[PDB]
Amino acid sequence: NKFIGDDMKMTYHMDGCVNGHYFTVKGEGNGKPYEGTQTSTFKVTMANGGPLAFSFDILSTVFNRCFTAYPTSMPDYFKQAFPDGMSYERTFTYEDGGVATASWEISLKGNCFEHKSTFHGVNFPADGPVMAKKTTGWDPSFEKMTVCDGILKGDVTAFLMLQGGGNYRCQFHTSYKTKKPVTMPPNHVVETRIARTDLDKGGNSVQLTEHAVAHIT
Amino acid sequence: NKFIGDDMKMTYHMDGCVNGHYFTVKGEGNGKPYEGTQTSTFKVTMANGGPLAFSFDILSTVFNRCFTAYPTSMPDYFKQAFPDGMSYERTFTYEDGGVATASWEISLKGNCFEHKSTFHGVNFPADGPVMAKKTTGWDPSFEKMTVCDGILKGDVTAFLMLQGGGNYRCQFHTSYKTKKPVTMPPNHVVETRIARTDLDKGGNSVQLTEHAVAHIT
Amino acid sequence: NKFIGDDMKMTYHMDGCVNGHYFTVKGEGNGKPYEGTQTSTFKVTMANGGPLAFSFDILSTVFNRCFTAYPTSMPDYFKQAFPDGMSYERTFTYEDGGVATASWEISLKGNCFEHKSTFHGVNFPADGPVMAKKTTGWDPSFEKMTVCDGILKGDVTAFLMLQGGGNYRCQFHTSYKTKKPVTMPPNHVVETRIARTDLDKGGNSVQLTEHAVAHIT
Amino acid sequence: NKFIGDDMKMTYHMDGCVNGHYFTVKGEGNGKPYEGTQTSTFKVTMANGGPLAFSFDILSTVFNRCFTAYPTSMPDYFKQAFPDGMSYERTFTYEDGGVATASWEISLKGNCFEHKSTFHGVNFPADGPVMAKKTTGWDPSFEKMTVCDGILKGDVTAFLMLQGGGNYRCQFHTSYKTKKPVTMPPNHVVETRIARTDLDKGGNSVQLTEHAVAHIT
Repeated sequence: NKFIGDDMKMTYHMDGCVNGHYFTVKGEGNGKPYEGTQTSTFKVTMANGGPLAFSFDILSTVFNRCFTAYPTSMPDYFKQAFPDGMSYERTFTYEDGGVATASWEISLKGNCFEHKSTFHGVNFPADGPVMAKKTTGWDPSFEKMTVCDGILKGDVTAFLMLQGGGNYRCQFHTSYKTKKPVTMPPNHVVETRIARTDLDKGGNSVQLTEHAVAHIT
Repeated sequence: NKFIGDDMKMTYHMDGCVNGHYFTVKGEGNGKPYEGTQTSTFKVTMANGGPLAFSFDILSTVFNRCFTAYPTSMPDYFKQAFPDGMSYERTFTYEDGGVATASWEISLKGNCFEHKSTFHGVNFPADGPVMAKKTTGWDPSFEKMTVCDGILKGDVTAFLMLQGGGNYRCQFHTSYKTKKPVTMPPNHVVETRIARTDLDKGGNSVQLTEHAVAHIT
Repeated sequence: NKFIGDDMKMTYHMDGCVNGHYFTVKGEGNGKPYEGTQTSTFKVTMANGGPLAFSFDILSTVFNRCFTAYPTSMPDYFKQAFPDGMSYERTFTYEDGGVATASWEISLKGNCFEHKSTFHGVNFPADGPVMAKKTTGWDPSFEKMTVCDGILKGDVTAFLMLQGGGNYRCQFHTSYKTKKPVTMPPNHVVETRIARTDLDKGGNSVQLTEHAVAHIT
Repeated sequence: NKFIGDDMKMTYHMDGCVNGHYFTVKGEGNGKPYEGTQTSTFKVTMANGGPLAFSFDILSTVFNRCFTAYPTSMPDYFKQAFPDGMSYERTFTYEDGGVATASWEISLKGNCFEHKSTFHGVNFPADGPVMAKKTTGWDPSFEKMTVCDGILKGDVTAFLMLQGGGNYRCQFHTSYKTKKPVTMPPNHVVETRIARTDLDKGGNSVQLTEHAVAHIT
């Protein structure tokens, strides 16, 4: 794909609502698609000003499978989708009743990926790890990719690590849709490592770094 | 509650997204809070114009427990919440993988209830009853109300009736929050009947009528 | 149904396993099918002797919809099933990860119903309400009955009440199968009240009383 | 662990019930614990004689993490558990409503592992892949192992491959308990490949081969 180069730029815009708290997020990043790495800086603006009202980790994974190292042989569903574009839909089912739904569109112009998302979370316990910001980040995960009904699906039981050392379970279910038909890959897995680094006390300013590599199973 | 009268008016505004389709909804209605009845007319405007892209039944229940006939003895959690106001958070877990999250705020001025909501649905099968608009409406349901952690929770396994006669299961989980502390009711059930009537072919123009009555259990 | 009389007797046998603890249960009861009431006494024998290792409430609902007051007009799926017999399959999905599956067969000879069941529970938290026997009984519930694929299904979000006053959620999903085809009823609800009374300290000896009435919806 | 040798033998006994169909299973196998491999032959005897009434794949994973290649550095929760023994509890939540619960105990005498299990499945659609025996086997999976409340938990979204090429989703949740306290490992993943080979037309006679390797994450 002559459209996806070795070095890419990214820009993000998110409109969201968690437990009634409205917010918007802006971000900018840089990435190496073939190497499976990317880093970005985000700014969360709560509708009512003030610090981030919940754990940024519920948003991190929403902020691009094109940033995955795929073996040169295997069909790269994500890379093939450009320049037409892709849409993503993800369900997050947390173990304590909290549920978040997120949907986003990724477009590309030149070396720049524009990511526009909508995020909505409800029913998180007022004192749980999400609302109390007790999480540290996602443990490495192996997302199972399967082809289902012409599109690629991703399923994985992920874990958000907690301050004291515990873990908080989240089931992820995602639909990866392409604007145009692409050559489908075989069922596989994507190993991902995502690290979050708060830049300010409130957590409104934050950095994310991710490394992802696909494995033939 | 001298604040809630025998005849009330309602106005609605919804911002939503289902399977990537953005839309907004406006509505107006009239209701009898003590009698447990209400009727309203809505107008859906898809971001990209055109007919309603999915079943309006996924939105109907989002569009006010104040419209419930409660025995005069029993604490009315909803009526007591005004004029301060209330917030609602509902998770809809559909049997075929579709998930919708919705959150809304209800305020009151004089005899008018203003309802502002956000709705987000993802992962609905492209050919399921929701996206193909194959539903007719919700069967009558008995929502179980329980008090949990200072707020009222609602849980119920509901069924969306289908054109050919079948049914499509949906698990509802809702948090009913009041702006100010109110006298809590005992665990109870709310029997509800909601009827949808399309006013136009596309379904963008639609009427809803609902009857709800609380029962001591 | 000349086969189901006004006064019936019941006998029960259950083989079960909960969290690795094997046990058997024997019971005997009396009931009034048309009145929707029944009472029975059970004896639990843990494989390793000793007191009941978990809350009997997880078993109570396993121990006969024939004991439901149905309007004379409405098809009685359960009563019509005899004398041929019926089989039941129920999934119990508890809110804290515990899951129980149960299957049973009911046969009839004269005025006596023989109930043979198998119960299996796993993953209950070692310190949860089930293993610590912190429950008091089920709150009244409204089981939604729907016809699906030639058989009757029952769905309901039930609540087990806890000693201190709290509640523990359980989603029930049941398949009610008849040995022979019967006239199907319309979707309806069954209101049930079940009361448990421990006869001994260990809870191995226990009494159950239930009242159920069907309602056209 | 001088107790677990390079070559081990295995014997199995299972008592089960799926959709009302009672059965028992006997088996014998050989394995290489340090190499992470094992092979066994099983014989299913349906209570009512006749061919296997459902897909053997729902049972395969029930039939020993000791057969996993663990890096010599990392604590091997399973190997350390012997000779005292271990107990397992697994919940299988299938995508089409079928649910199976299974619990088993593994003991060791000399070079022989004795595996005694109980399996119970209910609510599988009469025409689904399980009851119609339309599955071919499990796709390779990465089970996430986490330490929770003194015991090891396993969570994974697995997929049963279907005859025509499709896949059928199953969420697995397992508790791995040891008779005696052992040194806990860090959160990790176990990559497993299990292959089923029917030895007879009915599928009552079947062979299983599995390869598992643990990975530090």
